[PDB]
Amino acid sequence: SVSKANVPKIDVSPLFGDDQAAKMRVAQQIDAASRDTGFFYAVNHGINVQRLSQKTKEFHMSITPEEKWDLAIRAYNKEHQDQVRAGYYLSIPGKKAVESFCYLNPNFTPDHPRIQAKTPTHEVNVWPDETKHPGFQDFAEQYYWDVFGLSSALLKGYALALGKEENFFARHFKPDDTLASVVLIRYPYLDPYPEAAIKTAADGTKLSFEWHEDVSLITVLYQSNVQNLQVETAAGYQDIEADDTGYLINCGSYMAHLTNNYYKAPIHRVKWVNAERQSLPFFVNLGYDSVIDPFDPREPNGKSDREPLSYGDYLQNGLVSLINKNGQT
Ligand SMILES: CC(C)[C@@H](OC(=O)[C@@H](NC(=O)CCC[C@H](N)C(=O)O)C(=O)S)C(=O)O
Ligand SMILES: [Fe+2]
Repeated sequence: SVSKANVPKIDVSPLFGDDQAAKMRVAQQIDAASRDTGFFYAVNHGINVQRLSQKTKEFHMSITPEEKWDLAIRAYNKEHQDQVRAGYYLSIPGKKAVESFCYLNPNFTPDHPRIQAKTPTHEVNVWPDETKHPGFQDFAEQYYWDVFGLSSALLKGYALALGKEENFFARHFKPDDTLASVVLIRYPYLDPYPEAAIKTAADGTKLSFEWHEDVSLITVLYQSNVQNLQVETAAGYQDIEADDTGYLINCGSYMAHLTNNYYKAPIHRVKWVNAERQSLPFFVNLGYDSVIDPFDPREPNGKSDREPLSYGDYLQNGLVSLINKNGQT
């Protein structure tokens, strides 16, 4: 068998308040988890995840094939050349099992300055018809702001953990320009499950998605209570237990770059499981021009031999590279 990964449950409620000492004790826990397996569960986070799962299930089980083509990204529908990130990512029965819907900042409207300039990685969200999916757009936009609020609190914890002031990351994570995305992923139960939709790791483990590091500053994930994720540690790939009451948090490769690998972006993968389940990540991305000067918390002067990288440059290059490595989702 595979050993259980050490994934501590951290009560992050002090990060929403004004007790500075309490916030430092949470930051220490984040530091420990970031230096160990790289994963932790944020608990006492204040978000109604049962309602999120219910609203997402109502959407996934009622959307029709017609609506999926009408909302599809350009990888599936050549008529939609402006949709690279936002929209519907179709399944391919007999070949690709997963399907999903991605949306970006609700403030990316037609009049937004970055939308007017046609700056890469910024798009105006696409939504299904209101009469067919009553309340879905409003729920989904409010969810973006609820998880943005949790993510801002978590970024204060990471900043304190690295010896910085609490707004070190959060000052670059703003409602008017964040490149953060929500993905509503559906993994289906299929009988017979297409072998073409199952990948096989070098160690023989059946997978739905291969090893990778995330393209994010941090990733804030809600998933159904079905075990599936694995993390590579020095002692091999270990199973991350499921917890559908908490948010699973890990660092992405932008955090590894900024900290000179002090907080590594953990390598992880998704096991194949024949179960109807949900995976709802929020990728915490900064603004297009956000540049944080790289540093090293293990060195006395804190200097690093890494060059500054704008978040926009990092993101555009990273999303393409992940598709090339592990396939179009
Ligand atoms: C994190 C979860 C485990 C989940 O995995 C993902 O969402 C997969 N991310 C990407 O494809 C990047 C998607 C980027 C998105 N289109 C965007 O423009 O911002 C990762 O495995 S990370 C899953 O499969 O359960
Ligand atoms: Fe990931």
